[PDB]
Amino acid sequence: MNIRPLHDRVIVKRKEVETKSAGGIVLTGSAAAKSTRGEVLAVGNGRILENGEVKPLDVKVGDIVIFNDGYGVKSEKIDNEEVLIMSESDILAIVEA
Amino acid sequence: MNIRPLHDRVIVKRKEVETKSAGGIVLTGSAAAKSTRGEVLAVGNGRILENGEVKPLDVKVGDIVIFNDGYGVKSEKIDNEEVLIMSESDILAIVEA
Amino acid sequence: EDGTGLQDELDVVEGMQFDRGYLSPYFINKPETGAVELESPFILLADKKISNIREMLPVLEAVAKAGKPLLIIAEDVEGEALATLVVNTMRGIVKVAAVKAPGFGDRRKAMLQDIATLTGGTVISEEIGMELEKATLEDLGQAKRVVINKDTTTIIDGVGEEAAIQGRVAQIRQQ
Amino acid sequence: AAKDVKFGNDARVKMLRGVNVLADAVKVTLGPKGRNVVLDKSFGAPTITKDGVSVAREIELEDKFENMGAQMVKEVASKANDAAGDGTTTATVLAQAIITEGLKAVAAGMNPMDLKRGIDKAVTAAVEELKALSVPCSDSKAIAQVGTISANSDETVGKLIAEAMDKVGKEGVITVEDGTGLQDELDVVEGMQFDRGYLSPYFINKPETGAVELESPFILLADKKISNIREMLPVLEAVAKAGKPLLIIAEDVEGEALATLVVNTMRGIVKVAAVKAPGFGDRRKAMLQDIATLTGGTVISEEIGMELEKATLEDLGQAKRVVINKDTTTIIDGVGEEAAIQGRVAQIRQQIEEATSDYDREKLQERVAKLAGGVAVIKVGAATEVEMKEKKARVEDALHATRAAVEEGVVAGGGVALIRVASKLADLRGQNEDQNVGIKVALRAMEAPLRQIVLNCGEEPSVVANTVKGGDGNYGYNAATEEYGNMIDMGILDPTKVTRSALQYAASVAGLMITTECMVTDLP
Ligand SMILES: Nc1ncnc2c1ncn2[C@@H]1O[C@H](COP(=O)(O)OP(=O)(O)O)[C@@H](O)[C@H]1O
Ligand SMILES: [Mg+2]
Repeated sequence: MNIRPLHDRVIVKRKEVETKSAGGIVLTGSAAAKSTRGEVLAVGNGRILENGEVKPLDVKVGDIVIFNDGYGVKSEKIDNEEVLIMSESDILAIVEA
Repeated sequence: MNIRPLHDRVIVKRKEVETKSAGGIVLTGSAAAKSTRGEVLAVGNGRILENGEVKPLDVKVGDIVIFNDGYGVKSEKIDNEEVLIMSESDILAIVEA
Repeated sequence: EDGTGLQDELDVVEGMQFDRGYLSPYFINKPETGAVELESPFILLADKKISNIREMLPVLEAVAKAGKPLLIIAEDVEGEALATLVVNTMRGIVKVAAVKAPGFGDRRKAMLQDIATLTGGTVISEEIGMELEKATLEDLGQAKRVVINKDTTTIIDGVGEEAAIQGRVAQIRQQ
Repeated sequence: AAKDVKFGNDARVKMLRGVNVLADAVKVTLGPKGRNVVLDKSFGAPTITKDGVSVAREIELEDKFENMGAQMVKEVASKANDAAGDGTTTATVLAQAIITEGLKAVAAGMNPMDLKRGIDKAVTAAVEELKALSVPCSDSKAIAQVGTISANSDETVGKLIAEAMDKVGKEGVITVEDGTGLQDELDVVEGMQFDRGYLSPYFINKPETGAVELESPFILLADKKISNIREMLPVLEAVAKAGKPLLIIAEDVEGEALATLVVNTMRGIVKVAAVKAPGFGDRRKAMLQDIATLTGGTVISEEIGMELEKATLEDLGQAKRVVINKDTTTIIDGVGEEAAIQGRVAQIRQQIEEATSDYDREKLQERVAKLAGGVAVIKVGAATEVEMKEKKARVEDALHATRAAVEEGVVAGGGVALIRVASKLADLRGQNEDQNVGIKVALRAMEAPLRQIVLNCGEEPSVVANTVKGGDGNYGYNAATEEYGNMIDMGILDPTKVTRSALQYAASVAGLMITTECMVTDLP
């Protein structure tokens, strides 16, 4: 069983936290920090604000994005995995290539 | 006595808290934690804002949903049962299949 | 020591033993007196207090897969972990008991490596490249049996190699 | 700091004199004709007692060396009390005779270390003999005789104690309290009882005195206090459904639970009373498992796998009825299987066999008595508070003596058993002559308890002893009736344990004490 987002909400998951490749060869240990990188597992219907025309989200499913981990970011457990739920506005950038 | 919600208000009920089946066969005793999953008992007329039309909620009765438990979520006792009242906006996701 | 009776008595202790009690009075494997006997248990050594931070499940569930008892060594264990533990043990899902480390930071930390090496286990270095759930069942040490009472914990025989045993002793020469 | 030192005979003479003062004070309280000793206190009214151990504790000497002698002999009196709680005066007398003779041997130029070995070896032989002479104490009359003899031949004391041990049982708990009246009274309690009152004065079932009697009640055991956590209603309701009374045990119940509860009980909806657990958390939690098992109930494991709502009606324990008042809660009989009751008792066996002994066993046995045995309380009568102290003290000594006699048996009294065993050991010798003399010294010291009894009676100690020695078996002189006959017939019994302990403790201190060459003490 998978997850269906409720309009304008985007379901994403984080990559790795403070991966040991920073600065080059050197391994830098975890200093109690988190990562802003993630992928879009699911896409909501869109923004329902202002009644007319429900606008689709710019982000397609399977994308790799950079986002602002603010209050609007929620945590859910799906099929024993960790996922994040936030609006389109929270996502700041897209990593393409 | 089944409640009739007033526009943009959705009545849902919470499911079991920290169910004894996570990580495998390990039983994790409850340590004062709570769960965001529930079913939609009732659907209001829709969202009134901006007059021109009343937009129906993108949800239907009996669905299994994921929602953000916050201040906007209210608790009432129905037929000696627990029911939560929140807006469409507060419901983060839809669980299908 | 002062004897209770009017007669002189001699006591001999075999293997590794220390003055530690069990944090879970509820889990008694068989004999009364709070006595716990774990048969071919896995031994865990850790550098931190365990309370609300439950996340160590894949390590604990791995033990469940084995069907063997787990011995836990750490700075402390509180009721949250113990509560889940007591019920798990009661239904036979896992036979696990937890005890507190030797006592003082430079004391207990120093004595942990030898316990781990003796049993063939790995000490969880919170300080170093290790985390609470980062550590496989491989890491846990093995012993044929352990005797636990309210005041003391004893390991019958951890399974470890003589070269490691002698080696720990060899580094002790400076000590 | 700076020290005053004495060597050899000067040291021993000072030590001896100190010992003699301690022992002389102790001796006057030994026997049926023994006389009281009054201890002064600046705090209030002075205490008068015939108990040798209490008198020994209070004796300290102005001469620093003499005090040292008295302090060392003080321990034998005190140690004997720890073992059996009786025969402390007798033990002191043996120390008096052993020490004086031992020092005399030391004066002769003999090696005291060897003398000590002779004494110690003689003691070991004497102990073995006592076990053979010891006969079982099982009948009520014999138990009464030891109680009566212990309490300075008070017949009423022995009579009442015998009734209580039989009644409460072998593992039962017996205590003594002061009396409102001038007469002695025995109180016996059966079933499970504890010193817990009711949180709701309002709920009184029938008799007034804060008295609550519930018929076929359900018992609730919990590990938490109920303030605003009134929720548990389906449990309470299940009981309302049952139509039976509810008894509640938990850390605390607040007025919020009580307020709703009071209205519920008054109009007839439910009859429910709540009382706070035994007292201290480790202690209350420890006693909760037995209460639940005894009544067939389940202890709520807030800590383990249980919640406030979660708990079925069947979980609650069942009892025929309970009695509650402001100070105490009692259960007539919880319904539990005999095997489970016995089983809690069985796990208690580790608890009984505990290194702690003092305190742990007394409380432990009380739990055990409540679980299967009975509990008895004795009240002591007397016109004045000081008389009450003497009377009550002796009753306790008899209580300890009966406990000792039951477990280890009894031997003939009047000091006859020690003198009789001495004749048997006339054949004991060791490694060298000094040891032989030491052995001989101990045999002579054995005689002293017998003669002190006679001495306190105003009669020739030596003349009575010659006839007693002349006699056979249990034959002896009864100081109270002032005539010869069978001591057992007389009703004068000495528990084997007190007699054995007195000799052993007296000799162990005496052996080391006689070997002292140099003494060190602070200057005047
Ligand atoms: N009526 C009696 N006749 C002969 N001997 C007695 C009599 N009463 C007590 N005794 C003996 O003298 C001892 C001392 O009595 P007691 O005051 O109880 O001293 P403890 O305090 O026992 O040294 C007893 O243990 C017993 O052997
Ligand atoms: Mg006495």
